[PDB]
Amino acid sequence: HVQELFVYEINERDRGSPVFLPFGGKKQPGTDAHVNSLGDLVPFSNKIYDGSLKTRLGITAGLCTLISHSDQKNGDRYEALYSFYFGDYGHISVQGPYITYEDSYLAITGGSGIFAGCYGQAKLHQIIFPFKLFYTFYLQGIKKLPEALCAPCVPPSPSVAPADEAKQCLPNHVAPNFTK
Amino acid sequence: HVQELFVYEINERDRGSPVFLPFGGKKQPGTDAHVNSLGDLVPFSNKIYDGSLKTRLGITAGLCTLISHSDQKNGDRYEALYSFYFGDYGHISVQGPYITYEDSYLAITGGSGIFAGCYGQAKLHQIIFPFKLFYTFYLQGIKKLPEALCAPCVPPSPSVAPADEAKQCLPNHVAPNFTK
Amino acid sequence: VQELFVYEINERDRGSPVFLPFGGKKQAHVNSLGDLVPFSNKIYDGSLKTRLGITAGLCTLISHSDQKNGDRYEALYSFYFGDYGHISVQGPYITYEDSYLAITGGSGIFAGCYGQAKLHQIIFPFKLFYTFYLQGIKKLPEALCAPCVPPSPSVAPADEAKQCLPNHVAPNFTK
Repeated sequence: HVQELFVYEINERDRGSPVFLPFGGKKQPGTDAHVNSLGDLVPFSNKIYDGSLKTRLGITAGLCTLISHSDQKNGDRYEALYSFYFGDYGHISVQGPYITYEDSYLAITGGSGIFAGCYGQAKLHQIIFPFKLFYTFYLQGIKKLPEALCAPCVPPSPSVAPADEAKQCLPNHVAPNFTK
Repeated sequence: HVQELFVYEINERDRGSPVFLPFGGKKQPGTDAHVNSLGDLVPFSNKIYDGSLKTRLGITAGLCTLISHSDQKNGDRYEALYSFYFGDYGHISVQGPYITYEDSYLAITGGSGIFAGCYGQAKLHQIIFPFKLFYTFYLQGIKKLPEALCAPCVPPSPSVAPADEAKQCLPNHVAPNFTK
Repeated sequence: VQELFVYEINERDRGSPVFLPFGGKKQAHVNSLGDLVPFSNKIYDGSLKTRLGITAGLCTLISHSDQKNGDRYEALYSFYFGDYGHISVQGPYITYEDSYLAITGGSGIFAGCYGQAKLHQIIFPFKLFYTFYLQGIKKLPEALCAPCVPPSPSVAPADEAKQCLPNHVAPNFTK
């Protein structure tokens, strides 16, 4: 069956991320300003927390390929490949659409550890692009998730933040060997 | 068990695709023309149509990494990561080889929507290098495909083309909220 | 689960890796988020008697550790086994320690595969050893399941495998 796993992803401005590479080369008439376009590439890596926001789990890491810019929607479509690292729990890998202005569903391409053999889809919700994102992994194919990953979930909103003890990576507020 | 899904991918020359990034840095001794080589990168996005060429479904989007060029075979091996978007039906993601001079089989790494939990392999058949391709997805793990995606298939040949009404994206010739 | 052992060797003859210093950091280059590394190496079976094919893909550098003297990458690549098919993987490559990659699928005899693969560094940066814990596929051919050479720094392909001679190559091994 499906097990839902909720994850908060936060850019805390402390990992030199993201790196925007303007390889699409598109320029705005009259100003010659860069215009986001197919081919711009964006390596990134943020921090992740559990749904209760009380536990630092690890990081995301991967690469987004910019596909198109929408002036009307004021944002961009990307094609993304990245992983979520949960310390000793293992990792989940995803592939698919990352849209700056709306929610999307990514493929869960697999994982390791407690996630070995996982499959299904994951909902990406932009809370406040690009600093705060919320995921619902609809995980299939694995054993029952540990209770630590299934605490009551904080409902997402732009003001949400990790607990101080999770931001500080203190005991009781980190995944085992959480990914740094 | 296995359901076959046929898809036509066409570069209609209207999306600024592909973007060839010559990062392998190689040139032809004695002419200085670019020589395709490991590390050239190619972001891309084309249109996709159903097997009957009567319906615009959405787009492909992703990134190819050039691996090697063969003078003998007159072509290149790429390692490809991309997705197929079918509007409200969802998406399929793939990973694996794109060889410019012969058919190959990609891994189906998963999907969303009606394709959530899918797996298997997809045959890539080049019809006309580089602008027309035909895929056979050998899909496992999902519900019976909607008959709209299973219309009788137009046989692949160099001259095939989307129906005018599909090319023009008229209502009745597009997937539900087809991906633009 | 079916175990499949694979040796990956950079024999320095494929112009690989190609290091693209797009992270932009300097000390002299400093490895940093956003450096990109296209690569392709040769692969051999666990017995080191057979050339199977190649790996091919792209790594994104995520972070450099001064303390551990190494880097974390996020990797996307495939393993090509000639006519047997391919396996695709996604996940971490850490230059200074073992990791587990997702097996994202495959083709041929590996069509529909899933599970995880352990990446073990033999000697940095030229030799790696993989254990694929393959699920979802039929019994692997005996040729891919020969007694494995235990990993150690001094291992290397049989000379006849390095030379791609008859009896030491996969069917239409990937070049």
